[PDB]
Amino acid sequence: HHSTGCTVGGTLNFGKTSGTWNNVLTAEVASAATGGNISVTCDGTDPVDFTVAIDGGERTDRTLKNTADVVAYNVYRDAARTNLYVVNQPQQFTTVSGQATAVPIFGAIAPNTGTPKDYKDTLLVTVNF
Amino acid sequence: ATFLIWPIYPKIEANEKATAVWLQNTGKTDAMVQIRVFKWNQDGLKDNYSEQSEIIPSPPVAKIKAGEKHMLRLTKSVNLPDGKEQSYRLIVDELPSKVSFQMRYSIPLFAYGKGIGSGLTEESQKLNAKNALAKPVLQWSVRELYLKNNGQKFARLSALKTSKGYVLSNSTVKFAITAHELAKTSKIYGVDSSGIKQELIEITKM
Repeated sequence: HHSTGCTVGGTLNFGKTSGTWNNVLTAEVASAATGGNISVTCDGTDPVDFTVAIDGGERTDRTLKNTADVVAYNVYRDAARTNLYVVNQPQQFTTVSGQATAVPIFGAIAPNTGTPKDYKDTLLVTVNF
Repeated sequence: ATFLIWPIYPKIEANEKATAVWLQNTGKTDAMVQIRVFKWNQDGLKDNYSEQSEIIPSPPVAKIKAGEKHMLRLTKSVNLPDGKEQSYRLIVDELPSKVSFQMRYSIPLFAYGKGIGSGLTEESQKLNAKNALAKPVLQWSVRELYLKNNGQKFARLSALKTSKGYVLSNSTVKFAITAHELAKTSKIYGVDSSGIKQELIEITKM
């Protein structure tokens, strides 16, 4: 019997979000070359299934707060942002023997254009085996 | 921070007072974690968690410096009901315009009463060979696809085939779906990883 161990781990900076902006604000935690990312690597020879759920932040609606006004954002599994990390809902992953499975996180903020505005929020990322 | 977690599928046998899970900060920075164990059931076609006094983690809080491997002790308060598999989740909470991430890691934990075991050791294999229900016994039906486990042990299925997640013991779980492919046979097959090696188990129609 081989006991499986797994290595897990291990900030979306949208820039300045004060005032107004006409295009989509983007940030990502998805690649080592982009700054770093979350990944899972297990020591076995069989694939290991696991799940990633992301909550809604400090206010459960995914908004950054000024600490003095909010700004809505969302987190996606996809660069094209077709695959939302819907709040608290599991997202399916699988490992490949001997290789790291990234947990990519792409953040976006819709264009403001009208209604001008530090902004912070914390997301709980739950990895379930 | 970066953590190595071993084992990822811990268990406590009937004759064992405690088990160990190892947490190692394999990163370059120190980390602070909170360790909790919640009871786990699948009543009402949903995963339910609740506070519990049967498995005690030690320590409940730990500062894990870079490189340091820590041993997490999971102790049974008392003996568990005969012939039954208790289900838990071990929760490791990593404590800390920008949105930051807070990591929570959840792994299953199973503990056994007299007469049943994990089947991951010779001792527990010889035990379950005397027990007709010391295994998952899955039935299926279509409403979405329902899986009812009538055995005393959980199933952990990676794929379902028309021809050759978790479903806890004495529990029914719903999956989204292949329905006409379902209504075209009587038995489907599931790849279960609850035991020592991946194996196909027979899933009969309800």
